[PDB]
Amino acid sequence: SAEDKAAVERSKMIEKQLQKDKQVYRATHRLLLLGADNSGKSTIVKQMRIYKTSGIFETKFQVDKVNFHMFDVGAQRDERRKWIQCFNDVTAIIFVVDSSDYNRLQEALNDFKSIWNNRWLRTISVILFLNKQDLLAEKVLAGKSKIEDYFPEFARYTTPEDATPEPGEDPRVTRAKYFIRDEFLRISTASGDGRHYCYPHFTCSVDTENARRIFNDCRDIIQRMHLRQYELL
Amino acid sequence: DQLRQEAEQLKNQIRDARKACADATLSQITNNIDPVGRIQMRTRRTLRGHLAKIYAMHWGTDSRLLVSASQDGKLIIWDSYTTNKVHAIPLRSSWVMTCAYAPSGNYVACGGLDNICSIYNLKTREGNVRVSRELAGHTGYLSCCRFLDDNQIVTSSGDTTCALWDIETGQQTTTFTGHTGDVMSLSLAPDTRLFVSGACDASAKLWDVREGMCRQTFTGHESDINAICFFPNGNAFATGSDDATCRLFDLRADQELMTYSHDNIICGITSVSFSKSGRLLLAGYDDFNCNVWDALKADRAGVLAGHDNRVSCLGVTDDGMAVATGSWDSFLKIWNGSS
Amino acid sequence: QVQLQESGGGLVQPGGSLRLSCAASGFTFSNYKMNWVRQAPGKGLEWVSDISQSGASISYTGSVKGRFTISRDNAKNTLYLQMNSLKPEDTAVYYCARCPAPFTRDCFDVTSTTYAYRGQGTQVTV
Amino acid sequence: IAQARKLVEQLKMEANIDRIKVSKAAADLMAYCEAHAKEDPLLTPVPASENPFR
Amino acid sequence: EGCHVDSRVDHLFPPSLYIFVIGVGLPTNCLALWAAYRQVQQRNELGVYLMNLSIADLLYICTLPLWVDYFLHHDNWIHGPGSCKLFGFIFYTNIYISIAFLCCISVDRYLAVAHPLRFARLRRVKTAVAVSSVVWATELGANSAPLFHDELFRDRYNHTFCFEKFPMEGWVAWMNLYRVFVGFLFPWALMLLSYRGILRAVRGSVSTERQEKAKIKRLALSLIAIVLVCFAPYHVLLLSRSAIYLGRPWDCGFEERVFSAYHSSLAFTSLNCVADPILYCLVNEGARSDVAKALHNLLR
Ligand SMILES: CC(C)CCC[C@@H](C)[C@H]1CC[C@H]2[C@@H]3CC=C4C[C@@H](O)CC[C@]4(C)[C@H]3CC[C@]12C
Ligand SMILES: CC(C)CCC[C@@H](C)[C@H]1CC[C@H]2[C@@H]3CC=C4C[C@@H](O)CC[C@]4(C)[C@H]3CC[C@]12C
Ligand SMILES: CC(=O)OC[C@@H](O)COP(=O)(O)OCC[N+](C)(C)C
Ligand SMILES: CC(=O)OC[C@@H](O)COP(=O)(O)OCC[N+](C)(C)C
Repeated sequence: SAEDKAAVERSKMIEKQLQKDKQVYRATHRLLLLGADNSGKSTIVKQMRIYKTSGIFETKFQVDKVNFHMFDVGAQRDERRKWIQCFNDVTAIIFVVDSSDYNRLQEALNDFKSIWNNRWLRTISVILFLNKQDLLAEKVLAGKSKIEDYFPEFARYTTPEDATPEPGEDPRVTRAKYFIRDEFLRISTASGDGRHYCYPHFTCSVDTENARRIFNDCRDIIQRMHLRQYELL
Repeated sequence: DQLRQEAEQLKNQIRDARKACADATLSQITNNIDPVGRIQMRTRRTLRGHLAKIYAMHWGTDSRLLVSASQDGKLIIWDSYTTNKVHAIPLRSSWVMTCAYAPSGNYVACGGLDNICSIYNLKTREGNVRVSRELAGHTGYLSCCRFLDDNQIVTSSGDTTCALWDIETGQQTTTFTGHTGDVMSLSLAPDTRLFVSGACDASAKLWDVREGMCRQTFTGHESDINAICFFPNGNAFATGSDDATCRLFDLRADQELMTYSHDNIICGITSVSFSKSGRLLLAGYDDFNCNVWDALKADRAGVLAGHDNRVSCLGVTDDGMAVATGSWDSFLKIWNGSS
Repeated sequence: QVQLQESGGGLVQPGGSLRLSCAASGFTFSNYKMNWVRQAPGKGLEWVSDISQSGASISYTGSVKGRFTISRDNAKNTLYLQMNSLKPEDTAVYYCARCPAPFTRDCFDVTSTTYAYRGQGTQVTV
Repeated sequence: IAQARKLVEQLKMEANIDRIKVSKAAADLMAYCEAHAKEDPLLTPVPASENPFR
Repeated sequence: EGCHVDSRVDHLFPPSLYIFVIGVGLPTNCLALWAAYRQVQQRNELGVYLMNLSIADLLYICTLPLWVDYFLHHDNWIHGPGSCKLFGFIFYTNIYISIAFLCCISVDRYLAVAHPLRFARLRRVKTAVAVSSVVWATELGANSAPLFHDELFRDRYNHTFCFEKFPMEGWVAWMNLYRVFVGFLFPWALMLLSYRGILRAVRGSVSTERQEKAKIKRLALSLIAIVLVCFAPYHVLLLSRSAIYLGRPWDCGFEERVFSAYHSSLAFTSLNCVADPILYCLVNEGARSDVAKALHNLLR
């Protein structure tokens, strides 16, 4: 019966290690980075690093002594309806979309629709990052391309009073940016009742505040699920 | 465009042959067999310790030790008889989706979103579990893996191809192609000469480990196939799909044999496993419940309904003395009958 | 078994009308959301429109919102796409896609390459 | 367009395969089931005395 | 021999109120206990506190019958000193245990909502178990003054008091003052400070609708205000009696004037045992759903 006691001791040690790995595991937040080739999500990784057929890449960073693990799906086929289910428990989904490419601003919108309507993603708040704002601003100012050609409703759309344009920002670029933001928000609010929320942000690839924005979004998400868990809401 | 017409007409010929190979349905012949009745399974044991959702588990030849993979990065080998944790392996990638137990029990395999199959040795000289090999070459995430022996391993990937690898060389001995979709799950035959696989294309394919060619394809499903399992005799297999329907296919018959579905079931099937005798077909569903049906009469015989989340993996011991079910609640549950 | 065959299309001058049909076999047409997608010469698989199971929900792209219309017939288990006021840039191969799983509002991979549940497609020239 | 040739050849190999009637397969499955039912604890609950998971 | 205290409602109001409290609380305090146990099963820390709270309340209920007798027989204890030192001890002290556990719940909610990412160490089940054990030990110790002193007394008039003597002693006066300042006001201030922080954190949230924020504000303010209503009348009377005694202990007239309001204030404090299972449970959709599921399971 001595071997039984040895097995029990081994199980106790394994349980202690498992508990240490549970403190550690609930001490870090997991994020899913999604985007297309047009989106500069790779540049976002190479800029937030400041803090092979691999298949998936991992980027670990820290903000306010809080550790965040981001996973970028690297080598997978265009089909994604299956492995996406692996991320049904991530803290947030950072979706990077090129706002300066109208031809594929509708494919990105369809991808967002799919993500928002997915059964296994109903409880995950999606962090919307409208990347490459400078390209969109220059494209709009040039006037060579018109958003109305791809989204006719842009002609009827008007800038809401809630907008907070940056100083020196042209009315037209603000109108286009907020039109895209409202286009995404329409799908965001089409489905979902207080379970997952969308956070639109005007961001560029070369920016040092993306990590801070992600940290704030995660703080808000954890706060909301604490409100639900602690019976306050 | 002549090749497309040739394919269409030969497919019509195959369908004509298959219907010519259809005299009576399985219900008609099995209408006179005594029904199983009601199968009331009790939760004999509950295994806890996993930090996140279990995705895969597999029993061993000993029918006592079971390996389970969790997406928190842990591969835990539990002793079912005593509930004690025998091994706990920290994985290099957290998003593990499949694991396997070698028949000899000296090695354990796993894989996931990273296109690598990790093989770890359980009988190291130092007594410390160490990774023995990292098979690489797949262009998609690893979905399923099974051991032919301690040196040969069959795996499936999301690149629509399967692969038979020799562990010692660290090279894929054979590559299997023909699926147009993501390969979900593969099942080895009892004699380990042929294996079946389902690849999200409303079809399943049979493959030879020695010849590396596809023998037969079955296309009775309406959606992606998530799980595949062989009949104990090795002559037939069962496939569950997202269409909330299970289907039984006999290799010689070359067509669907029986369909298990019900109106109230409108959710996909995640796992499927036959019993020792093959009379009872066990399937896990996204509705948080496991259903065991009669393999012959096709009527639902029992339901477990003990998990708070979707059932992700289902397995039956080689001796059929217990059933291990792992769901996304971070808990495996061992069920057994009573008398 | 799962087949989605498209019929119709051809060489039509701009400003005409064209009704393309989608015949479906090997599955229950009434329990699946349907989509119409397009691929222009040298371009990717661009999405065009989508219709739900019951037809109470319908969506299009900006380029065809006020031009194309979609419909379904569960009794005949078919899809219909009527194009009016065609434009020269509408020439493409149009495919008729089924969503992966039944009883879902999520259609994730209906535009992916080598998609299993997509039809061969019909050529439209204008 | 080697894909068409490969598909045609694979389906041609599949077509030239000997097949047996559904009745024979069903009879074989039934015979196997009745020839192994008594050895299945799940189908036939054995007494708790010999059940390891008692 | 004492003050000729007398009341025309002490035999009507306290008994009926205690009977109603027992009847409505015992089922609701068992239901809340089950809900808290369920919460702990899901590894939720809060449930632990919600359990202890309920347990304390239950204990209170279990001692009310005897007191219903004490008041139904015109303030006459008839079962001896030990029965007093046990039942009246619970009845005079576990309300402060309940207040302490409400304060713990408020502090935990503040730590969770206002500081979601910073205090994982404190927000654990076993930490809550240790905190609850410490709370129980400290409350039973800081309230053990009466077990060291006589607590049954017979008057020139008919009543045979238990756990009170209106010609009070110095020790009981100081104990009442400590109860007023340490037992009630300090935990209440901590709770109202935790709920203010919770509301402040909620206001900043962008994923919360204005209706949800209004509901949260209503719930927090109701918690604070109902606790105040339950525990203010009795404690203010205690403070006034202690103040007048400490300077003028010979003023028996104050005591004779307050007797009735004192023992109807003491009865009114009992409403907290009913409020707690209704405000920390049965008002949240999840807790109510668990309650209904348990009721259906035990009914079938
Ligand atoms: C000898 C008898 C009368 C002592 C009664 C003490 C009772 C009233 C109190 C004091 C401390 C309390 C325990 C403290 C903390 C916990 C959390 C968990 O572990 C379950 C209940 C449990 C264990 C409490 C149960 C009730 C308890 C034991
Ligand atoms: C014997 C019982 C009935 C006495 C308890 C009465 C309770 C229910 C009363 C007393 C004070 C009242 C609160 C007073 C002020 C507010 C702020 C308001 O924006 C929401 C309602 C709310 C929160 C009231 C709710 C009901 C309340 C808590
Ligand atoms: C939620 C958490 O993290 O735990 C904090 C909690 O322990 C505080 O409890 P206290 O306010 O100190 O109770 C003291 C009462 N007194 C003095 C005996 C009357
Ligand atoms: C028991 C202990 O040591 O912890 C005490 C802690 O809970 C007190 O801090 P709070 O009052 O909760 O926060 C401040 C509230 N606000 C924001 C000013 C309204």
